[PDB]
Amino acid sequence: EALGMVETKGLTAAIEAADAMVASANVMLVGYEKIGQGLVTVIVRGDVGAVKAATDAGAAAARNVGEVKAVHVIPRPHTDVEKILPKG
Amino acid sequence: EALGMVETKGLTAAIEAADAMVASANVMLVGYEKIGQGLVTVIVRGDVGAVKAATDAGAAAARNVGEVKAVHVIPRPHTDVEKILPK
Amino acid sequence: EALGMVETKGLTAAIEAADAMVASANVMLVGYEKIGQGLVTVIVRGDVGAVKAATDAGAAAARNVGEVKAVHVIPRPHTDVEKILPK
Amino acid sequence: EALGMVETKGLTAAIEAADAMVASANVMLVGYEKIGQGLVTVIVRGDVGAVKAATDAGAAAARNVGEVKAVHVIPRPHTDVEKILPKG
Amino acid sequence: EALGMVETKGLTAAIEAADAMVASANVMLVGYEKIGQGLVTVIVRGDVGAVKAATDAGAAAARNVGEVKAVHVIPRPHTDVEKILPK
Amino acid sequence: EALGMVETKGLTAAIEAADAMVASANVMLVGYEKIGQGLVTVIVRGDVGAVKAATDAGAAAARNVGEVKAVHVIPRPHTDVEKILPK
Repeated sequence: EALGMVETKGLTAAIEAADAMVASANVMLVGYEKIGQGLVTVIVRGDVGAVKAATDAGAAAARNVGEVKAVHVIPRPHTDVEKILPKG
Repeated sequence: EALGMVETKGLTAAIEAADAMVASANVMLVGYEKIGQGLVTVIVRGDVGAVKAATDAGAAAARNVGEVKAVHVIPRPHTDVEKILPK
Repeated sequence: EALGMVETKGLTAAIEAADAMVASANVMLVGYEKIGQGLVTVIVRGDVGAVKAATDAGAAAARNVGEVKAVHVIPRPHTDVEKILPK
Repeated sequence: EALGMVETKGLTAAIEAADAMVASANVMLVGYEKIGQGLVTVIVRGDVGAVKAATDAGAAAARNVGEVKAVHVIPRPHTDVEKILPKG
Repeated sequence: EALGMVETKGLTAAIEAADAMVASANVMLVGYEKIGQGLVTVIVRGDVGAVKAATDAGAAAARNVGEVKAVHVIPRPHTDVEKILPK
Repeated sequence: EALGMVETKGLTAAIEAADAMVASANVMLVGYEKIGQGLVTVIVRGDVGAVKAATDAGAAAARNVGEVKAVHVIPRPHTDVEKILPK
């Protein structure tokens, strides 16, 4: 039901965050978003609780590799969940 | 139609602003714009009051995630929404 | 016809400058140009006086919304407006 | 015969450089190149002497509006002049 | 199969890391990823030991050419290599 | 085939490096690569000696225009020139 995000400065940290997120909780990786200036956002989906767990492990994983710029969990409607996400 | 903008440093704060703005039934998400230096702009369209309330809710939500760089509402855009916005 | 430019750091300020420019005078909005590092240029065309008045109005407006990096008017451009501007 | 370049931080300064270059000497504007981080390169073509004159006025024009990052004149072969230029 | 990454500040360092990685071990170059601010990531795949040896060799090499920002090996990735990586 | 690279801060220095490298008949310009933070990489292909001489001439010329960030020659690239380079 919720959306989880880990924004890092560096792709290596983002890949590590992504891997940790999916390994730790029952979340599905939505994808990556590059906005420039080394900023990469990793987006995940699933239960709010599992998203909170995932985002936490992903934030930790990336801090061990590089710089974490933002960490957020967005509870979302079951009707139009991935609606709010960008189209690049 | 009113134009509402919330500009943030980071995409995570932009997605958070967009979620807060889209929360009301009369506010429609136009899109995101990446301009560099980590800056992302969220643009919404709707009734003046709805847009004002939305952008305020956007900025409030965005602040807690990352840096809000700008918050603005153009109640009566002059050319047309499509013409006044970038491609 | 003259060329008017308002360059801002942030898109929100640029949309506001654009709106003020077309509202102020009989100027035609050519478009926006993103060059990176949050820099957005709003370009307008018309009579020198209209262009001068418009750029002034767009700069003043954007200034209450964000950072204005440059404000410039080219009264008599060289290779006809289309040629002098980027694709 | 030569290639002239004025690289500015800001598009407003680049448009001003471009306008000054074509107004001052017998040069032809090739175009603009955006490389990010506010960096814009204005490229001109013609006689080496006219290119030197153009680049000088363009550098001055842009310094009056914004930041000039680089100014260079490249004498080139008449066979393949614009060959060396980027394809974006 | 394991995932190996060498992130550098500069493309020249990245090409050098890539070359050293494929020369050192039985690793397959997946590709390069540009994320802005001069950051380039070189990604390889193969046996954990081969990947460890390769990343080490690519980091050492790039270091004599430019700035290495990160060096990381994921021994057992989750959503099969293609899914875990960006498009 | 040998691979030669000259990485600079600014495009003007990159065009200058490319002109100096392309000056010899056995050095072929592969292209330019923009990676962000004002960084531009010029890549050339040819005989080892020609590539070495070219990159050195590139760097020398580039220095006088802007900042040279990296200069490197890979005499014997391992995969293949097309495979070892970004898309």
